[PDB]
Amino acid sequence: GSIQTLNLDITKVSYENGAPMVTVFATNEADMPVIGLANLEIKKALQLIPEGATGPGNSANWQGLGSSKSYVDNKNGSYTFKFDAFDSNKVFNAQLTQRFNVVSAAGKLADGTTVPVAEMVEDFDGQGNAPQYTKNIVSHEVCASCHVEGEKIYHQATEVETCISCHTQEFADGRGKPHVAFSHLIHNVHNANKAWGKDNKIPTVAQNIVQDNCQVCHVESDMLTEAKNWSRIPTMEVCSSCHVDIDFAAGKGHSQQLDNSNCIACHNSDWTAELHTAKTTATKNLINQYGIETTSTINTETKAATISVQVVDANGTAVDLKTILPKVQRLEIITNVGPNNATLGYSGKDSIFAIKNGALDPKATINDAGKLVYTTTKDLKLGQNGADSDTAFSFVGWSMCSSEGKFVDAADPAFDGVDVTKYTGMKADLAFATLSGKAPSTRHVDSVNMTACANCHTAEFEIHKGKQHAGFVMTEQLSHTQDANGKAIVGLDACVTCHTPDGTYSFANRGALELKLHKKHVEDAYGLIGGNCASCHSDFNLESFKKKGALNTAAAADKTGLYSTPITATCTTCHTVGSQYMVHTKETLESFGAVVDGTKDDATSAAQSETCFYCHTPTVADHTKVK
Ligand code: HEC
Ligand code: HEC
Ligand code: HEC
Ligand code: HEC
Ligand code: HEC
Ligand code: HEC
Ligand code: HEC
Ligand code: HEC
Ligand code: HEC
Ligand code: HEC
Ligand SMILES: [Ca+2]
Ligand SMILES: [Ca+2]
Ligand SMILES: [Ca+2]
Ligand SMILES: [Ca+2]
Ligand SMILES: [Ca+2]
Repeated sequence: GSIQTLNLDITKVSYENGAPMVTVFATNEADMPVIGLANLEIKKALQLIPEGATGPGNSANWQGLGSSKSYVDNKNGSYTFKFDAFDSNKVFNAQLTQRFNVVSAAGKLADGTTVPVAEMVEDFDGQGNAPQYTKNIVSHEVCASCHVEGEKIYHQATEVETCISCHTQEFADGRGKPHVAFSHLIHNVHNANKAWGKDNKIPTVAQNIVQDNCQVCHVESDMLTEAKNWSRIPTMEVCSSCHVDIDFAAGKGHSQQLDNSNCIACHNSDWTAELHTAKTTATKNLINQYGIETTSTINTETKAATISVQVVDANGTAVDLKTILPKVQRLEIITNVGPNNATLGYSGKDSIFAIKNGALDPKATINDAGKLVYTTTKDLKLGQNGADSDTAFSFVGWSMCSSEGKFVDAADPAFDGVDVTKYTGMKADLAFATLSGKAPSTRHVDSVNMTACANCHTAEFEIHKGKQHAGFVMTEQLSHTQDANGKAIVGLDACVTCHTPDGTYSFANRGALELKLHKKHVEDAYGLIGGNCASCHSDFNLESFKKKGALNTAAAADKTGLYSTPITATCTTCHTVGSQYMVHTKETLESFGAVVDGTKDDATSAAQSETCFYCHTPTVADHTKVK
C-alpha cells in the first residue's frame, strides 16, 4: 500500500455551536477516499485583519484563533474537527475572513499503506461561506521551482502558506522580533545584505541564485487577487529586509518616516515594479534581438570542418554580420567529435574566438552572403573511433557589447570580459557534420534538459559568462528533437565539446558532463537538491552507457589521467570509493567488471564489462532500487 498524493479539502465550516466545526475530505491521486489518517491537524486557525486597519499603509495580517488535533474519522474520507480551546484571546470577529491551515504528517495508515505529507489553507467568511476578501500574494508552487517539493523548507512545513500562517505579524510582535514576520524573513534569507540566525549565515548562495529577482516568487495570477502587493504595499517592515542600512526612525539613509502612511505617495507601484525588474527585463530584451543559424560541412579530402554562422533578427530574417561586427564582444566555436562519446578530449578539441571586441580573427572571414566562416585547424580524427566518430559537433557561443539595456560598439579591443555589466551573452548554437555525408549521430537529450536548469538559474542563464567565455544562452536554436508532446528539447549535448570523457583542463576535476553537474550540485546545491534526481532528470538513459567508453575520474601523482568504466565513474561522483558514501570496495567493484581510477586503455577495454545493472534498477523516483 502506497498513496502517491494526499488531497485535502475543507468541505464544511459550521459555527452553529460557537467555535467552528471543520470537516476535511481526504482523497488519493485516484480521487478515492483516504480512511484512517492518524496525524491530521488544524495547525492554525486565523482571521484576516484587513490592510490599513492597524494604520495607514500597513499590511493585512493574520490574527491567531488557535489550533486543534481533536477530530473524528467519519470512516468515509471525511474528518470532523472540534476546538477544545478556540479563540483563547477572545478576538473572534465574524465580519473577518477566517482561515484554516490543515496538515497531514507523512506516515502509515493502520493497514501499513504509506501516506505522504499534505498541507493546505482555505479561507471562508465568518459563517463558513466563501470569503469576501483575501491576502493571496504568492502560492507554494514558486518555492518548488528551487526547493524540493514535499520536503521541509528549513523547518516545520513544506508549503509557503503554512509558513505564512505561523510567521505572522502577531507572532513577531509577541516575540519582540520584527525580522521573524514572514514578509521580512522571506527576503532576508535570500538576500546577502545582512546575515540571519544565531550563526549569522550570510545568504551568499541564495543571493547568487535569486539575485533579488521579485518575479521568481511574485507572479501575476487570476488565482491570487493580491499578487501585485509586492509593488502596491511598500512598508518599512518589508522594504528594510534587503534595504538594511536605512534607519527610518532617525532619518539616516532616507528622510524620517515614523510610520507607513506616506510610502505609497512617493513609491508608486509602477516605479517599485519597474526599478526592481528593469535590468533582467533589459537583458532578456537584448538576448531576444538576434539569433544565429549555424551549419557545418566536412571536406571529404582534408577532413576539416567549415562552420558557417548566419545572424538573424527577432523575426528570423538574415542580418549581414558586417552590419553588427563592431558590437560583437566575442564569438567562439568549439568542435569535438563523437557526440555520444567525445574522442578529442579537452586538449584536442578545436576552439577559436572567431570575433573578439569587434575584430575578426585572421582565421575567420565574413563571406559575400554576410555569414561568418571558419575552418577547423586541429586534427578531428574523423572515423578513427567507430560509427559515432563520423560526426563532428560544433558549439557556437557569442556576446554583444551592451550598456544600460542597449547594444554598443566595442571601444576597447583588449576588453577582458571580467565586467559582465558591459556585455550580454546571446543565444548559443550547435551544428553537426559527417565525413561520410551520412546523417549525423546525435547524443541522447531525453533524460536532462535546460527547462530543469532554468527552474533555478532562469531561461536567461549566460553559462560561463566572464573572462574565459562569451556566455552560453541555451535555447531551441540548438534543439534537434522533440518530447512525446512535440515540445522542442533544449539539450546540454553541446556542453560535451569541453566536458569530454577525458575531462576539462585538468584530469582532477571530473570534467566529463556525466560527472560535472552531479559534482557541482552535490557540493553546492545539496540544501536544495539532496538526493532529488528529479531536480534535473525526467528519466535515466541507462541505454546510453552502451555508447560510452572510459570516463576520467582522477589525476595520477604525475598529473596524467586516471579513468573508470562508465557506470562506476557516473555513480562514484556522489559515492566516492573508500568513503563513508560507498559500501562497495575497489576490489568488489572490480569483481563486478569495473576499472576504478586505472589507465584509459584498461577502462576502455572493460567499459562494457560492468554488471552493475544486473542488481541496480535505478529510476528517477528511486535511484537506490537494487537486489
Ligand atoms: C530559486 C530561484 C529559489 C526560489 C524560487 C526560492 N528559493 Fe529559497 N533558497 C534558494 C537558494 C539558492 C537558497 C540558499 C541555499 C543555500 O544552500 O544557502 C535558499 C534559501 C532559503 C532559506 C534559508 C534556509 C535554507 O533552506 O537554506 C529559506 C527558509 C527559503 N529559501 C525559503 C523559500 C520559500 C518559502 C520560497 C517560496 C516563497 C523560496 N525559498 C523560493 C533558492 C530559491
Ligand atoms: C510555527 C508553527 C512555525 C511554522 C509553520 C514555521 N515556522 Fe519558522 N520559525 C518558527 C519559530 C517559533 C522560530 C524561531 C523564531 C525566533 O524567535 O527566532 C522560527 C524561525 C525560522 C527562521 C529563522 C529566522 C531568523 O532567525 O531570522 C527561518 C528561516 C524560518 N523559521 C523559516 C520557515 C519556513 C520557510 C517555514 C515554512 C516552510 C516556516 N519557518 C514555518 C515557527 C514556525
Ligand atoms: C521568494 C524567494 C521571494 C522573492 C524573490 C521576493 N519575494 Fe516578496 N514576498 C514573498 C513572500 C512569500 C511574501 C509573503 C506573502 C504573504 O502572503 O504574506 C512576500 C511579501 C512581499 C511584500 C508584502 C506585501 C504586503 O501585503 O505587505 C512586499 C512589498 C514584497 N514581497 C516585495 C518584494 C520585492 C520588491 C521583491 C524584489 C526586490 C520581492 N518581494 C522578492 C516572496 C518573495
Ligand atoms: C530584496 C529582495 C529587495 C526588497 C525586498 C526590496 N528591494 Fe529595493 N532594491 C533592491 C535591489 C537589488 C536594488 C538595486 C536595483 C537595481 O537594479 O539598481 C533595489 C533598489 C531600490 C531603489 C532604487 C535605489 C535607491 O537608491 O533608491 C528603490 C527606491 C527601492 N529599491 C525601493 C524598495 C521599496 C520601496 C521596497 C519595498 C516595497 C523595496 N525596495 C524592497 C532589492 C530589494
Ligand atoms: C517621498 C517624499 C518619499 C516618501 C514619503 C518615502 N520615500 Fe522612500 N525614497 C524616496 C526617494 C526619492 C528615494 C531615492 C530614490 C532613488 O532611486 O534614488 C527613496 C528611497 C527608498 C528606498 C531605497 C533605499 C536605497 O536603495 O538606498 C527604500 C527601500 C524606500 N525608499 C522605502 C520607503 C518606505 C518603506 C517608505 C514609507 C515608510 C518611504 N520610502 C517613504 C522618496 C520617499
Ligand atoms: C536548483 C535546485 C538548481 C537546479 C535545478 C540546477 N542548479 Fe546549477 N546551481 C545551483 C546552486 C544553488 C548553485 C551554486 C550557486 C553558488 O553561488 O554557489 C548552482 C551552480 C551552478 C553553476 C556554477 C556557476 C554559477 O552560476 O554559480 C553552473 C554552471 C550551474 N549551476 C549549471 C546548472 C545546469 C546546466 C543545470 C541543469 C542541468 C543546473 N545548474 C541545475 C542550483 C541549481
Ligand atoms: C569549453 C569552452 C567549455 C564549454 C563549451 C562548457 N564548459 Fe563548463 N567548464 C569548462 C571549464 C574549463 C570548467 C572548469 C574546470 C571544471 O571542469 O570544473 C568548466 C566548469 C563547469 C562547471 C563547474 C562550475 C563552474 O566552474 O562553472 C559546470 C557545472 C559546467 N562547467 C557546466 C557546463 C554546461 C552545462 C555547459 C553547456 C551549456 C558547459 N559547461 C560548456 C569549460 C566549458
Ligand atoms: C542537475 C544538477 C542534475 C541532478 C540533480 C542529477 N543529475 Fe544526473 N545528470 C545530469 C547531467 C547534465 C547529465 C549528463 C547527460 C549527458 O548528456 O551526459 C547527467 C547524467 C546522469 C546519468 C547518465 C545517464 C543519462 O541519463 O544521461 C545517470 C545515471 C545520472 N545522471 C544519475 C543521476 C542520479 C541517480 C541522480 C540523483 C541522485 C542524478 N543524476 C541527479 C544532471 C543532474
Ligand atoms: C549525486 C548526484 C548522486 C549520484 C550520481 C548517485 N547517487 Fe546514489 N545516492 C545519493 C545520495 C545523496 C544518497 C542518499 C545518501 C543518504 O544516506 O542520505 C544516495 C543513495 C544511494 C543508495 C542507498 C544508500 C546505500 O548505502 O546503498 C544506493 C543503492 C545508491 N545511491 C546507488 C547509486 C547508483 C547505482 C548510482 C549510479 C547509477 C548512484 N547512486 C548515483 C547521490 C547520488
Ligand atoms: C548485486 C550483486 C550488486 C552488483 C552487481 C552491484 N551492486 Fe551496487 N549495491 C548493491 C547493494 C545490495 C547495495 C546496498 C543497497 C542498500 O540500500 O543498502 C549497493 C549499493 C551501491 C551504491 C550505494 C553505496 C552507498 O551509498 O554506500 C552504489 C553507488 C552502487 N552500489 C554502485 C554499483 C556499481 C557502480 C556497480 C557496478 C560496478 C555495482 N553497484 C554493482 C548490490 C550490487
Ligand atoms: Ca473547500
Ligand atoms: Ca498542498
Ligand atoms: Ca539577509
Ligand atoms: Ca541551430
Ligand atoms: Ca557486456
